[PDB]
Amino acid sequence: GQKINPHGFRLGVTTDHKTRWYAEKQYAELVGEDVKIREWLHKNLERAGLSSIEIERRSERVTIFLYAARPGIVIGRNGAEAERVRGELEKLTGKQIQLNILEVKSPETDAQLVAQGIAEQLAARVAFRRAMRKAQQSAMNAGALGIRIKCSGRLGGAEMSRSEGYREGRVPLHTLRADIDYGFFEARTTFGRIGVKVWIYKGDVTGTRAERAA
Amino acid sequence: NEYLERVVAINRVAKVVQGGRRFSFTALVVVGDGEGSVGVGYGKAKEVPAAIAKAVEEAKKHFF
Amino acid sequence: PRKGPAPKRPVMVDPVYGSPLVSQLVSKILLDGKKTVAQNIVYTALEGCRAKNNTDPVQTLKRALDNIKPSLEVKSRRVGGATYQVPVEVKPARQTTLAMRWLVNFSRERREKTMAERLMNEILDASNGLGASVKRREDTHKMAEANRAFAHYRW
Amino acid sequence: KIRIRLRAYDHEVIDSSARKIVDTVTRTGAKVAGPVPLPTEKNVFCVIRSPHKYKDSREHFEMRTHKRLIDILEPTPKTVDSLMRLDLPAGVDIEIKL
Amino acid sequence: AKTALKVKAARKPKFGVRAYTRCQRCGRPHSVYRKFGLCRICLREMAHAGQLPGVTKSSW
Amino acid sequence: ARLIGVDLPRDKRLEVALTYIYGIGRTRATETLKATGISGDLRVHELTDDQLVALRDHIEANYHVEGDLRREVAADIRRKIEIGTYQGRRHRSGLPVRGQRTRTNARTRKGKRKAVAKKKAK
Amino acid sequence: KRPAMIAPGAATGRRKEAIARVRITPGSGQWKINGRTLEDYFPNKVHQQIVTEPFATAGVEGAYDVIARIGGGGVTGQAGALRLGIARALNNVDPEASRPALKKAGMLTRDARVKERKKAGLKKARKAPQYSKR
Amino acid sequence: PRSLKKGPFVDEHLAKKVTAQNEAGTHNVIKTWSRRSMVTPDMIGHTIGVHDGRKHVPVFVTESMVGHKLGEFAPTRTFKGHVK
RNA sequence: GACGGGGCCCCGCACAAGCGGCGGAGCAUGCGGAUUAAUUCGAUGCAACGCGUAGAACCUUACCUGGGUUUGACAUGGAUCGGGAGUGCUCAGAGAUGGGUGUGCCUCUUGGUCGGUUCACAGGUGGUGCAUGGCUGUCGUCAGCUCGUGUCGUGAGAUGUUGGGUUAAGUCCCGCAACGAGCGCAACCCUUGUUCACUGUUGCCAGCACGUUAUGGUGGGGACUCAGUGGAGACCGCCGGGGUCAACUCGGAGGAAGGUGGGGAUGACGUCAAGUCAUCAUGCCCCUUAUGUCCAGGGCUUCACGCAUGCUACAAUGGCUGGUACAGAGAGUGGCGAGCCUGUGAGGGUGAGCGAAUCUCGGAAAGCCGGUCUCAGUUCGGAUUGGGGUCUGCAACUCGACCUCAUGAAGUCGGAGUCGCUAGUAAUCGCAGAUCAGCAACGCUGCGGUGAAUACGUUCCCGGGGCUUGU
Ligand SMILES: CON(C)Cc1ccc(O)c2c1C[C@H]1C[C@H]3[C@H](N(C)C)C(O)=C(C(N)=O)C(=O)[C@@]3(O)C(O)=C1C2=O
Ligand SMILES: [Mg+2]
Ligand SMILES: [Mg+2]
Ligand SMILES: [Mg+2]
Ligand SMILES: [Mg+2]
Ligand SMILES: [Mg+2]
Ligand SMILES: [Mg+2]
Ligand SMILES: [Mg+2]
Ligand SMILES: [Mg+2]
Ligand SMILES: [Mg+2]
Ligand SMILES: [Mg+2]
Ligand SMILES: [Mg+2]
Ligand SMILES: [Mg+2]
Ligand SMILES: [Zn+2]
Repeated sequence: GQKINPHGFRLGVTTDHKTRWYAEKQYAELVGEDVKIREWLHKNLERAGLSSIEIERRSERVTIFLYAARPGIVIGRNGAEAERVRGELEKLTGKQIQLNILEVKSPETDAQLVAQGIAEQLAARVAFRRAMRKAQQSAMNAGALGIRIKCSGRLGGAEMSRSEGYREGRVPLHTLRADIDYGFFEARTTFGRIGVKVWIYKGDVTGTRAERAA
Repeated sequence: NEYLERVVAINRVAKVVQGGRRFSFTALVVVGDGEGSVGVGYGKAKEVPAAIAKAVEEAKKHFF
Repeated sequence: PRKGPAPKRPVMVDPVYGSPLVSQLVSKILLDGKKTVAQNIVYTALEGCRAKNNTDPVQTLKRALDNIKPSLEVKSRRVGGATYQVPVEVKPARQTTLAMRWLVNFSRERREKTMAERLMNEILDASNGLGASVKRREDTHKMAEANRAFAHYRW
Repeated sequence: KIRIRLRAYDHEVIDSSARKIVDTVTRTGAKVAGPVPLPTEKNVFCVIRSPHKYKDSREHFEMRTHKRLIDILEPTPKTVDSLMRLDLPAGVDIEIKL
Repeated sequence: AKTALKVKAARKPKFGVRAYTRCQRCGRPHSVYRKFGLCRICLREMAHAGQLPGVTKSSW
Repeated sequence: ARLIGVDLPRDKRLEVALTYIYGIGRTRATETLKATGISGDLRVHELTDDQLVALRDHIEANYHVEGDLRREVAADIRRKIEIGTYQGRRHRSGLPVRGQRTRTNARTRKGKRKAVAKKKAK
Repeated sequence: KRPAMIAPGAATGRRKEAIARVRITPGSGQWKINGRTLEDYFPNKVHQQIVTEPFATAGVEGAYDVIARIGGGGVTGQAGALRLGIARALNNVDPEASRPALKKAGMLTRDARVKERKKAGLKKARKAPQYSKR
Repeated sequence: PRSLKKGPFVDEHLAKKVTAQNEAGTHNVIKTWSRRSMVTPDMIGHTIGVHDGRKHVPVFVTESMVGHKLGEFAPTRTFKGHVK
């Protein structure tokens, strides 16, 4: 209701932009194609689980990094699904797409995949308290310094809306040098949708671009 | 398991604050061996399982 | 304020006449943030003063300020179900401020055409002992004397 | 002689690219004027924070364009080929004025 | 916005003066920036999420 | 009765005494003075009859002034009324004609506020 | 106690978004700011005192020339920047005989008072729109 | 108003209808939605039903109409007064 | 817990001390009401009302009248007949659309692309913000809100988190059945104030050489300024007093800056079923030859009225006029446009230069100086109204800005009441940008110029904080 997006707040300070290209007469159209690419990938690759889509451009050539928990779905069998998604990408944009798919080392520590899993459980009608506790426990088993999960909506299929949350460890949202990964997802239930937000305090980062990306 | 227990009663207690009411759960547990040692535990938490577990672990140290 | 007495900005001196009084006068005229206009008015008034009398314009301004300086003034008090007018002595800085404010306001209220020698006329009249500023000083002193019975409410 | 204009949004990558260019041309001889920083373009966007009826609370954003300039005093066609063939990060562009 | 309105805005508007912008992600017709398309809300959320290069919060 | 139908006020500069005439403004008076070759910074009470009548002749020859222009303006408004344009209808209604807003003030045409009683809340 | 030293020198002055390049040199004490003289560039005695008084509070007096290049700001800000520049020039020329009095007079200090920025929801830096309950 | 060097704007179908009416007899009512058009002498003495939003109100164009738009004579709002 | 016309202790432009306003006048703008075929919808004490609107003549547009359309204006998938689709010119029409006429797939024997007939289906700014997600206001930059374990009590619960001192701060210090931790405070970030190193164009010009007279125009220069990267710098760190002490506090030195240096970003647990189904998303309900959808015209701009936010004023600290200084921050290729010519001017015609530290917007205005007006409802004010125009646009009637000529309204400083502000602030002065063909922008977000008065103080008014007392 009154809290800033952690990623936007720390943008430029500790975290970095997901798109890296420069253009001053086409800026809008490149933004539009980027929006198309991201919407298409999110709508057609829910099963894989998307941490982030990172877009680069050099000269009429687009490069897409897809950070996914299980790239098995993206690659299909011997890269057949990768080739088909690349082909759909040329069909959508009209440019030369170089697509590479990367793992997430700790999916239980990346907040976006954590929200993915919690929303999936809520859609599959798992008790929200049990789901949140499982995600929290898994995050601290991995070794995050602080978890915070909040599920808002018609939790448990009720009529009134609730805002149930869990947290322990430390999550200093106000600290800019604090490396806080933020994820959000929406569980699509037979009763509207539940908003699941996850903050994960990875640790403290210095400068020079977080040690120039460590 | 090793020690047999019953949850006697659970209650939803609340604390009124400026925003509203801060609800909480209280748990009565009775844990015994079935052969002569028994104890009762009272548990306070925000959640039923946490209150029950706190009550059980508090009752363990009250076996007579 | 609650915290305590806020610091006062030091008063500068007039480059021409070398007196903080004229700087305070121009800063009191000082309408709309036009320092140059205000001190053009003030210098014109002081030069008119030295024209009409041989004495120094800064000295005649000082004499006017002493003739308009109030010694005590009454303030509202909320004791009981009726308001009182408690007389309070006036510190030198406060009374200089009051004299300057009254001088400027009554100069603005004078009937003559231009502000410069409306203020000049008011200054000369006050230095002599006449004018609306001196009348207001006398009236405030008179009302303080009338309400002098509440000098024991001072805190 | 031979202008190189570098423009990006991050001064770290600007500086790294300028250092790479100057060290390349130098590795190919060609003494070259130091990277001089041009004033940064500073675009500002103010946006109503809320989606509805809340105008007094707003959010401000900037798009800072950092620009650096390089002069290649020595013609050095070998450096010409090097500067046309090397690779630069995607965020920064290059403008070569012959 | 309505889909018919979005497609009508996308298509050439007979007369030149009759064209307008529309949020290219959102369809919103009000407060659309020429620099990068989008709109008020779309700009705010995408800048926060970091898909707009060079765009960061300003606190000068 | 100094000029055409108006008396120029004494002790006032000619350049504005001319503007005191209906149909004559600041620039019209300035032109008139430059055409007649008469200074504009001298008071009206020093005005010889020859230059006065030269000024009168120039004004009468070049400019619609006083009764003529007033009748022309009234005729224009009456023509709008009788043709029935939107502007004419607004003129008859005594309401702003040049697309001014009428919801809030329109006061210089609607006159003084004749406040009316309205519905009373509970 | 010593009447300082004459000696050439130079410095820079800044005040309220105005830059003052000052070069003080031995001479008669005349002025030339941006080519034009003092009485031309600072046409009125409103704020000639603020730029002349560094010499008055120093041992040297109006027998010591100065050349000023002034940019940015308004007339008063330029005056303040020029005053600070002259004060700094006298400082770094004679940092022992003029330093104590020159600093005590509050002149080897640059006031950071700059126009505060406008803020959203407010008419000016601090002025607020007229509150209207009901 | 419209620039003089661009000439008056007649909506190019009102013009053709009034010209046809002139050729075949100046006796008919010409129904149009062209409030946008400029009255011209060539249509003087005609009757034109100008749309006003919901009905084609007829105006008989006279000599003095010429310097006006067709829509000036077809009021779009009805007021009649507040209260009654 | 909350509240108290209970106490003690506190804090905030909350008063007080001040300065300038609003409420009166004209206009601009939003809204209520009324009106209307429609005056689309949302916002309603603070925290709705120059708010969604960072741009309503068409469009936008969601509304109204009327004219069209029905797998639909737009998606995705199966079949089925196909080769053009898609378009140029013409005709009819307000247009939608319909009729002409020209042009007419690339592979291949089975694709891209479209067609119908269907079939599935689409579409909805239709309902519900008390079904919701998201986002936001708000109390509130307020100093707080809690947890683990222990302990006390049958229990809710308490302790920590009370007390003494201090702080902007639950900031610390002392004691203490508490010992700890977390979210808030602070700091890390941006900007501004000092300085160093590095670099030197499109920036700068101290010393050197010419330049058309002239312009850092020129070779050149790292000095100065600036540009922008990386450092330094402030920490009650030093000195003295107070403070057992201890936190803190006072004074001083050094210093550009001293006790948080100024400003921004940042809004704890939660409250208001607060706003938003109309940005988007979505549960359920509703519409489906219509609540979809296309088009022209109209409306969102109405006007007996009421409120609100502003602008211009009521003049001489001013008006008019000639001359003459000093900015910052920004924008620009369907763009910014210099120069010259033309016009009273808006502008027009030519038209370099610049994708821009280069070129253009460009003039800064207030101010200073000379002249003039002389207290006049005016040489104040510029509303309204009449004439003649310019530009943008398919098109300025409803309903644009601007120029010019004429006209010259109320207004003499505004009732009860009410608002903002503690310093480069208020007050005023101009400038730029977003949206944008144009613009009703006086709005909004920024930018610099000039530049105050006052704060004894907490008694009173409003909001809030700690503890305690009563219910
Ligand atoms: C009417 O339906 N029943 C009776 C209850 C009701 C049911 C469903 C709703 O969705 C709302 C309401 C009550 C209204 C009251 C609104 C009102 N407001 C419009 C001025 C108001 O007085 C305040 C306020 N000052 O705080 C509110 O709370 C308010 O806005 C609000 O939330 C409301 C709702 O939407
Ligand atoms: Mg448009
Ligand atoms: Mg007060
Ligand atoms: Mg008023
Ligand atoms: Mg409405
Ligand atoms: Mg609705
Ligand atoms: Mg509600
Ligand atoms: Mg709500
Ligand atoms: Mg509502
Ligand atoms: Mg903070
Ligand atoms: Mg809906
Ligand atoms: Mg409206
Ligand atoms: Mg303050
Ligand atoms: Zn949008």
